[PDB]
Amino acid sequence: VGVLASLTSGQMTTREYEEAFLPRRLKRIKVFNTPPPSELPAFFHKRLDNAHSNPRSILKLYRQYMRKDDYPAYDWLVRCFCHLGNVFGFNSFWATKDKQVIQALPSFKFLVYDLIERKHLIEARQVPRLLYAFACLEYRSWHLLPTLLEHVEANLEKWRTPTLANMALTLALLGVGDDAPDHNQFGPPDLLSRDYTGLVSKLALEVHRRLLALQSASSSGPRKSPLHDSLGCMPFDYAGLAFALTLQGSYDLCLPSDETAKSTLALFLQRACEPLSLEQLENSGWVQFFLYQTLYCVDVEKPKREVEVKKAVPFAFQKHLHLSWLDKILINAQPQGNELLQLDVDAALKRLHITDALINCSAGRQWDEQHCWFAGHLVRSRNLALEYDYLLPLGPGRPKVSGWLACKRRMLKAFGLNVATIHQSFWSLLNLEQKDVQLTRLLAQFPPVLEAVKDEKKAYEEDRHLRFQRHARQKFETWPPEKLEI
Amino acid sequence: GVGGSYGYDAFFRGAAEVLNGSNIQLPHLPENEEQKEGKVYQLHSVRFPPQVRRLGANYFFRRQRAVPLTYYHHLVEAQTGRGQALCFVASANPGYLQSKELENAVFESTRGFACQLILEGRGVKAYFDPEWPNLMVRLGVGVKPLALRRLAEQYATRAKIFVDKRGLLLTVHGYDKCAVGTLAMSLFNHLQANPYTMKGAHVAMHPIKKKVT
Amino acid sequence: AGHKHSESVLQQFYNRLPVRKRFLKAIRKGTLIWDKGQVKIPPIAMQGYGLPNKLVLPHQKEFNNKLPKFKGKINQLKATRIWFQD
Amino acid sequence: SQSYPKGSFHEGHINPFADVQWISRPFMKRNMPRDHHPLAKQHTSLKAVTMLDEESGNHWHVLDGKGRSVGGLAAQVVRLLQGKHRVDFTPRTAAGDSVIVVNAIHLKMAGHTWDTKVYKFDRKTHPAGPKIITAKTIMARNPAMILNLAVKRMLPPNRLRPIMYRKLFVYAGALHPHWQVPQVIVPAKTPAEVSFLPFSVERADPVQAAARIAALGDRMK
Amino acid sequence: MWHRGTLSLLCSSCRYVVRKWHVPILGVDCNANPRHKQALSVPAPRSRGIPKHLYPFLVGKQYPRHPRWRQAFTHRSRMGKYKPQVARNG
Amino acid sequence: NRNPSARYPKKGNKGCRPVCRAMRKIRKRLRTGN
RNA sequence: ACACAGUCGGUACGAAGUCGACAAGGUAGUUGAUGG
RNA sequence: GGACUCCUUAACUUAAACUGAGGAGUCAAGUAGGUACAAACCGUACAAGGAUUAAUUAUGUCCAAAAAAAA
RNA sequence: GUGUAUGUUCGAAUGCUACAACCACA
RNA sequence: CUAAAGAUAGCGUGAAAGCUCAAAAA
RNA sequence: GAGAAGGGAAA
RNA sequence: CGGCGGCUGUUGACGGUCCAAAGGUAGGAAAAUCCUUGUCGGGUAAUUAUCGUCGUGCGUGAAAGUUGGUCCGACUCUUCACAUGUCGUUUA
RNA sequence: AAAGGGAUGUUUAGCCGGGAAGUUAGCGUCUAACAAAAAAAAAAAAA
RNA sequence: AUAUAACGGAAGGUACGCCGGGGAAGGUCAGAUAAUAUUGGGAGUUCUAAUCCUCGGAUUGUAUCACUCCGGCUCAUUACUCCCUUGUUAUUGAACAAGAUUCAGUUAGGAACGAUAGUUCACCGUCAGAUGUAAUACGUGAGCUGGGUUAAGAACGUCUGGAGACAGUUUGUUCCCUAUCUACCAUUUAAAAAAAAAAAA
RNA sequence: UGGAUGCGUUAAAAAAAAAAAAAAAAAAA
RNA sequence: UGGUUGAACAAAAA
Ligand SMILES: [Zn+2]
Repeated sequence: VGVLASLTSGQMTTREYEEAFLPRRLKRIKVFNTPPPSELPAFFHKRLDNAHSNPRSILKLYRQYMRKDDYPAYDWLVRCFCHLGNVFGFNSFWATKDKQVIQALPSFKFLVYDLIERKHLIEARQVPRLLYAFACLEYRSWHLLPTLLEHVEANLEKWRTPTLANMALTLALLGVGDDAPDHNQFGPPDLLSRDYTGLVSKLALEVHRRLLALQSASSSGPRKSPLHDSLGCMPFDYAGLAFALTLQGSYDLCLPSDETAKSTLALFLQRACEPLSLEQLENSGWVQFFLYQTLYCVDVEKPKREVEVKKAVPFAFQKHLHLSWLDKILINAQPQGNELLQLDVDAALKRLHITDALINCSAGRQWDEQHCWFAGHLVRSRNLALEYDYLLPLGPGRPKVSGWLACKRRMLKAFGLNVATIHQSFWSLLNLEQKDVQLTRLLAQFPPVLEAVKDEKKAYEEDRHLRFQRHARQKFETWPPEKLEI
Repeated sequence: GVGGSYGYDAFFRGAAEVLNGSNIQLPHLPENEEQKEGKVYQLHSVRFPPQVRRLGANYFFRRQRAVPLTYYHHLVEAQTGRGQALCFVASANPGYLQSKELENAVFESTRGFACQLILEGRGVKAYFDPEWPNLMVRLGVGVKPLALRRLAEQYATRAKIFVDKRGLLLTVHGYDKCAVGTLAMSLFNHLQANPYTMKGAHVAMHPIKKKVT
Repeated sequence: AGHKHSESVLQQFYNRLPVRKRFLKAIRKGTLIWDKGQVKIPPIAMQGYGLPNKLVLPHQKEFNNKLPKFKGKINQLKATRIWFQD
Repeated sequence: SQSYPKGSFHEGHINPFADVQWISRPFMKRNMPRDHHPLAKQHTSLKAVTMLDEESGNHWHVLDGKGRSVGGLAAQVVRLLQGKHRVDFTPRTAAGDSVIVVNAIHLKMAGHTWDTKVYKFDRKTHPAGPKIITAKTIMARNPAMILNLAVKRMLPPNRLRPIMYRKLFVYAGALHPHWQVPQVIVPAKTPAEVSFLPFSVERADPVQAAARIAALGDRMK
Repeated sequence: MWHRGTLSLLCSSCRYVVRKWHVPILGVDCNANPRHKQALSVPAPRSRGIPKHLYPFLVGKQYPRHPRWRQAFTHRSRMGKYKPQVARNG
Repeated sequence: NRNPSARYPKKGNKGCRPVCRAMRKIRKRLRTGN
């Protein structure tokens, strides 16, 4: 018991007693005076080196640096952004809602503004870090993207092969650099930037060029580990390259140097599967999802090089992935938690009384025993699938979906469903009534094409005619009663 | 009041009675196995029946929880795993996947819930006069029967009461757990056995203790 | 008040409260308390558990806060004994 | 024999460890006010309307009481009734405007006040003391009194209090009956159009769509 | 029911509960022994209480609010009747 | 107990009143009990 | 008079006229500030 | 051969605006302010007299009642 | 689970009236 | 299956029987 | 947010 | 005018011892003395009243008079009777 | 400056206590708590 | 040498009283003590909590004991699940019947008379089968009585030498006020049915 | 040809009831 | 969460 007998018995004084006889607004004595820092960069660099896990702490560091200086060190800003992204980097247990909250926070916007203001200070050695942070936070910044992409295209021959692979995967995830023309320009309509069509394809072709050059200039230098190849790439890098090619639908890609050229996707799959056994595959992780998704999308879209792409992967690997798909792979690979736009549209649908809208509902071909994709909402009586695009637009009023949702769109097309995509950059501008009106107009274009399946709670219908007259008084018909009426 | 003025015990005595426990004669042992290990958490996943889809965003994505509760619906068209409709429910906290609401969602639409009351004694019998819902229960030889059609009317279309051939077992079945429990507990409150004579009803696995004068 | 010419300050404070006479009876008996305009259940002292910090002296607050804390509901409470802190 | 009435804590959870130990309401869950089902979603609230009449000098305020705290609304109403918002305020007259408050049935009191609160009315030389009436009883008989009794005792106790009191009009429902004063609850208007499409649409191939519809048709029905 | 000023778990099957009586009341429920069913309904009357703003003048050593200075201040040079008798060289 | 001496001071009295007992009684109890 | 019955303050003319009076009016000596 | 508050004490039932001591502060013999309301607590650049200027005392800043929450 | 209904007390005392001991299982 | 099991911690019987807990496994 | 223990009633 | 015992052995006829002028006798006696309503008896459904009685307790007490017979008193009390508005309880 | 009876005049105490009292009265004389610029314990020393 | 040791130096009564001056059932305190639970102990076949007795501490509280001019009648007002009546089905050492201990109200209707006695509280008797308790200046005497009790007379016992006296006992002994205000119960034509109210310039 | 009273007779139900004394969009009589 | 609710209960939660 902390009673402090010294105080309670009347031997010592209390701070409150002493201060009750002083002016109310005296200044507390600074017990310890230590010299304040002269250079802020090193101080905040040390603090950031200490902080890696709490986005609250990272943002507090940035806010304090902003309060102290109006032009914090650009390298420190880049490091802070990278740490914030790594907090959400691809293996965490965060929901997408947490990333959306961070994006909405004003401090995050101030950090992005500070980055944009001096974007000319970005060196070539920080572009992969920023692209990784963008992919992790699912925040596609069209202000900064042109400069980063210019750096990437300029340093094409100087990047490391695994860096090329990771950059291609991140760009495909963000939905940039695809093969569709007139869809890879940044800026407002009056001031449009360069067209970045085929950037991921050029990255993949550079990787293919290096791999072919290995055949001519092979070497037996030390490898970082058993899973690393001569170029320093692990199976994850090749699997991610294949996944990005699948996301952009560049199945028929090949290095133009030769007519008899093997598929680049086939090469990537082969070199991803070469150093892996079945026991290792069971624990590889994202590699399983990437490989099975590549095979499944290739089968669904039946491209020209489907046979070669399938022959790339070992049959034992295919069998293991097929039999283990529903155990952990898809559940661990799909986005976790909640999406705010999904919740908003779900509330709108409930208001409109669409009772057959299934959240995160999968669809597939008539003869597939397993489904590899999930729609944000599946209106199943109308053959409709509602998808949600919460990314930033390429410019004011120029939205675009991510590679994930583009591949899902193609898959749903192949399956035979109609696809309606809600773009948040437009949706957020509306209010409740306008949202309801526009959703009603959307549903008007897809009238009920089938009857809706009910999920009714079971009941004893045969008793529907029974009447409970609460407040019906007890009747005393006879004395003595022959029956004790309740 | 509290928050603006100290109590006499907290002021003069420092609330020592809070720590003046003896620590023996406990009704339970303390939890000594925690050890503050800081164990490795994992992403647990369960494949619930597709009827779990009845619980939508209001339950899965709109409730406030410490960690995310991921939900997905796999709707495809002896058991082999692949080729059936089900619901993936995942989280980093296994306690979420043991919620009774998830099982209630399925049971409400598939099979419901049931309870049993057991009657004992001489001249104790439950029957219908002449059919459902004219449930009657007599609790002795000279005892007039109890009319219970009102409870059947109360819980019509969601619960039913079945009687045994011997008129000694009353099974309450239904499709809402709370309603079934309330119906059964009214019936039990109202047919409860007298411990000195033992004539009456008792809830299954909860026998009444016989008393002696 | 009334036929009681002079009463205690605490009794007068209870008499002036603007609540139903039965909630006021609970307050008099100690099963309820009046606090900042509201009638509430009194704070619960749980043997072996730290009290809410508001109830302890400023110098005792740190020691009280270092004690074990109960963050469950009344059903989960395993404390051997409990009573209203006063 | 008689016993205590059923309060709000007889119809929900009780958490003695929380500051808000139980949710309290003016009525039971089944007795709370609601809009008639077919006559709903036809009205919207501007929440506050002001009418200026420079000729007579008698100005009007019309306020929506839906979702507001009794005391929080009463303080603002007292300010308006006194006229302390006016640069020509004078303590010796009812220098404020006239006030109409609607939706008094939907006023809120935080905590356990709905279950605990009582109101006293003095009775001269009465051996049983003042007449005490329950807050729930007042809410059932005349919801306007809940706001009126707070405003009256927030007004100064001088001889001008009855005048400002008389200049106040409170109503339980959404609409007031004053002939020449605008309403705050008004008919709803269609949402304004917009110049952008919030959604994009892509159509499945007709043959595949036909195949899928045919396949689903038998499985469903 | 056992009406108490304090509640305690008497066996492994006792548990704490809230009852919706005339008011909310704390209690103990037990499946095993009916005599273990308790209700915290008759505690001793609550204390008057000590306001928190009186703590500085209640707790700790308290020294006189008005100092004792006059006796030490006394001297003949400040008194008209006695100043003449004061001697600086005698 | 009763008002003329049992009444506590209030903010603005600095813990003293002309005929008050409560403060000195509390201090004595804290010092040497009762 | 609410008042040991006092004390300090205490209403701000006319247009109540009219053959009136920068940018717009759809001509009212009417009007300019305000999209989620 | 005064009163009350404070500090230290003897007597008292570690009681009393109880009784009795040693020192400071107010009242007594000092208004107007705060402390809800008839001395003793807080505060005063304490009241010769007049006036429609000003000040961070105690102490306040939802209303009775003067006093902050742009974009 | 098992020597074991351990010894003494007790008309008895078999883990659970009360005391002693509190050993024992490849 | 492994491993663990108080000359007994809570029930129960006139005495026995019977259930639980401790321990170990999962 | 306080003997907020003058009245109203506020986070 | 005034006064008229104490501590002890055998319930003590009968002794011991101290003191004194004498150690309160006869007769009243729970009294205008003592006292919350002493024991027993009459009166009552029930008797802190009253009468008789015991001499149990406190005691009183002999012309500063003790105990009695009859009659008496605008004296203080107990009991029976009477028609009764004293009363349940009031009305014309 | 004697004795007895009757008249006249005066007084018949302080302190604590309803009061009776009990005790007490010149001089000397035993029983004492206040705090850290009483702790190098804001100040000093050293640097 | 002397008395001042009361050491700055010893008759009493007054209830027949008189004059001048001044006033103790409360307000307050909380020791015993009252309420609530709680701790220890002792009872209850077995059992610390069905129930009973007692001890310590805690909080709350003031029925009883330790600043004026008794009792009864009449009329009452307020508190306390409180004496009878309620909670089918709290607990019970609850078969039933008669009961016990608490907790609980939108507080609903009710609880008769006497002997001795100045009495209150009590004892005894009848009826009934429903001890009630406390406060309101131990409610109420400008509303009543005056039995006790606290003046002048007088007597017994007892104390002194006495006058006289006794928190000993007795008998006798003038109980005022025409209601101004507050309160309450009754009570009250109205715009006019008294008089007057004369402008505009 | 009657009156009052209880020692006579009846009721013990209604309380949003029995009943009342101020119709009130009249904001400077 | 359920008019389920005089001293009685069911569902969910951690
Ligand atoms: Zn138990």
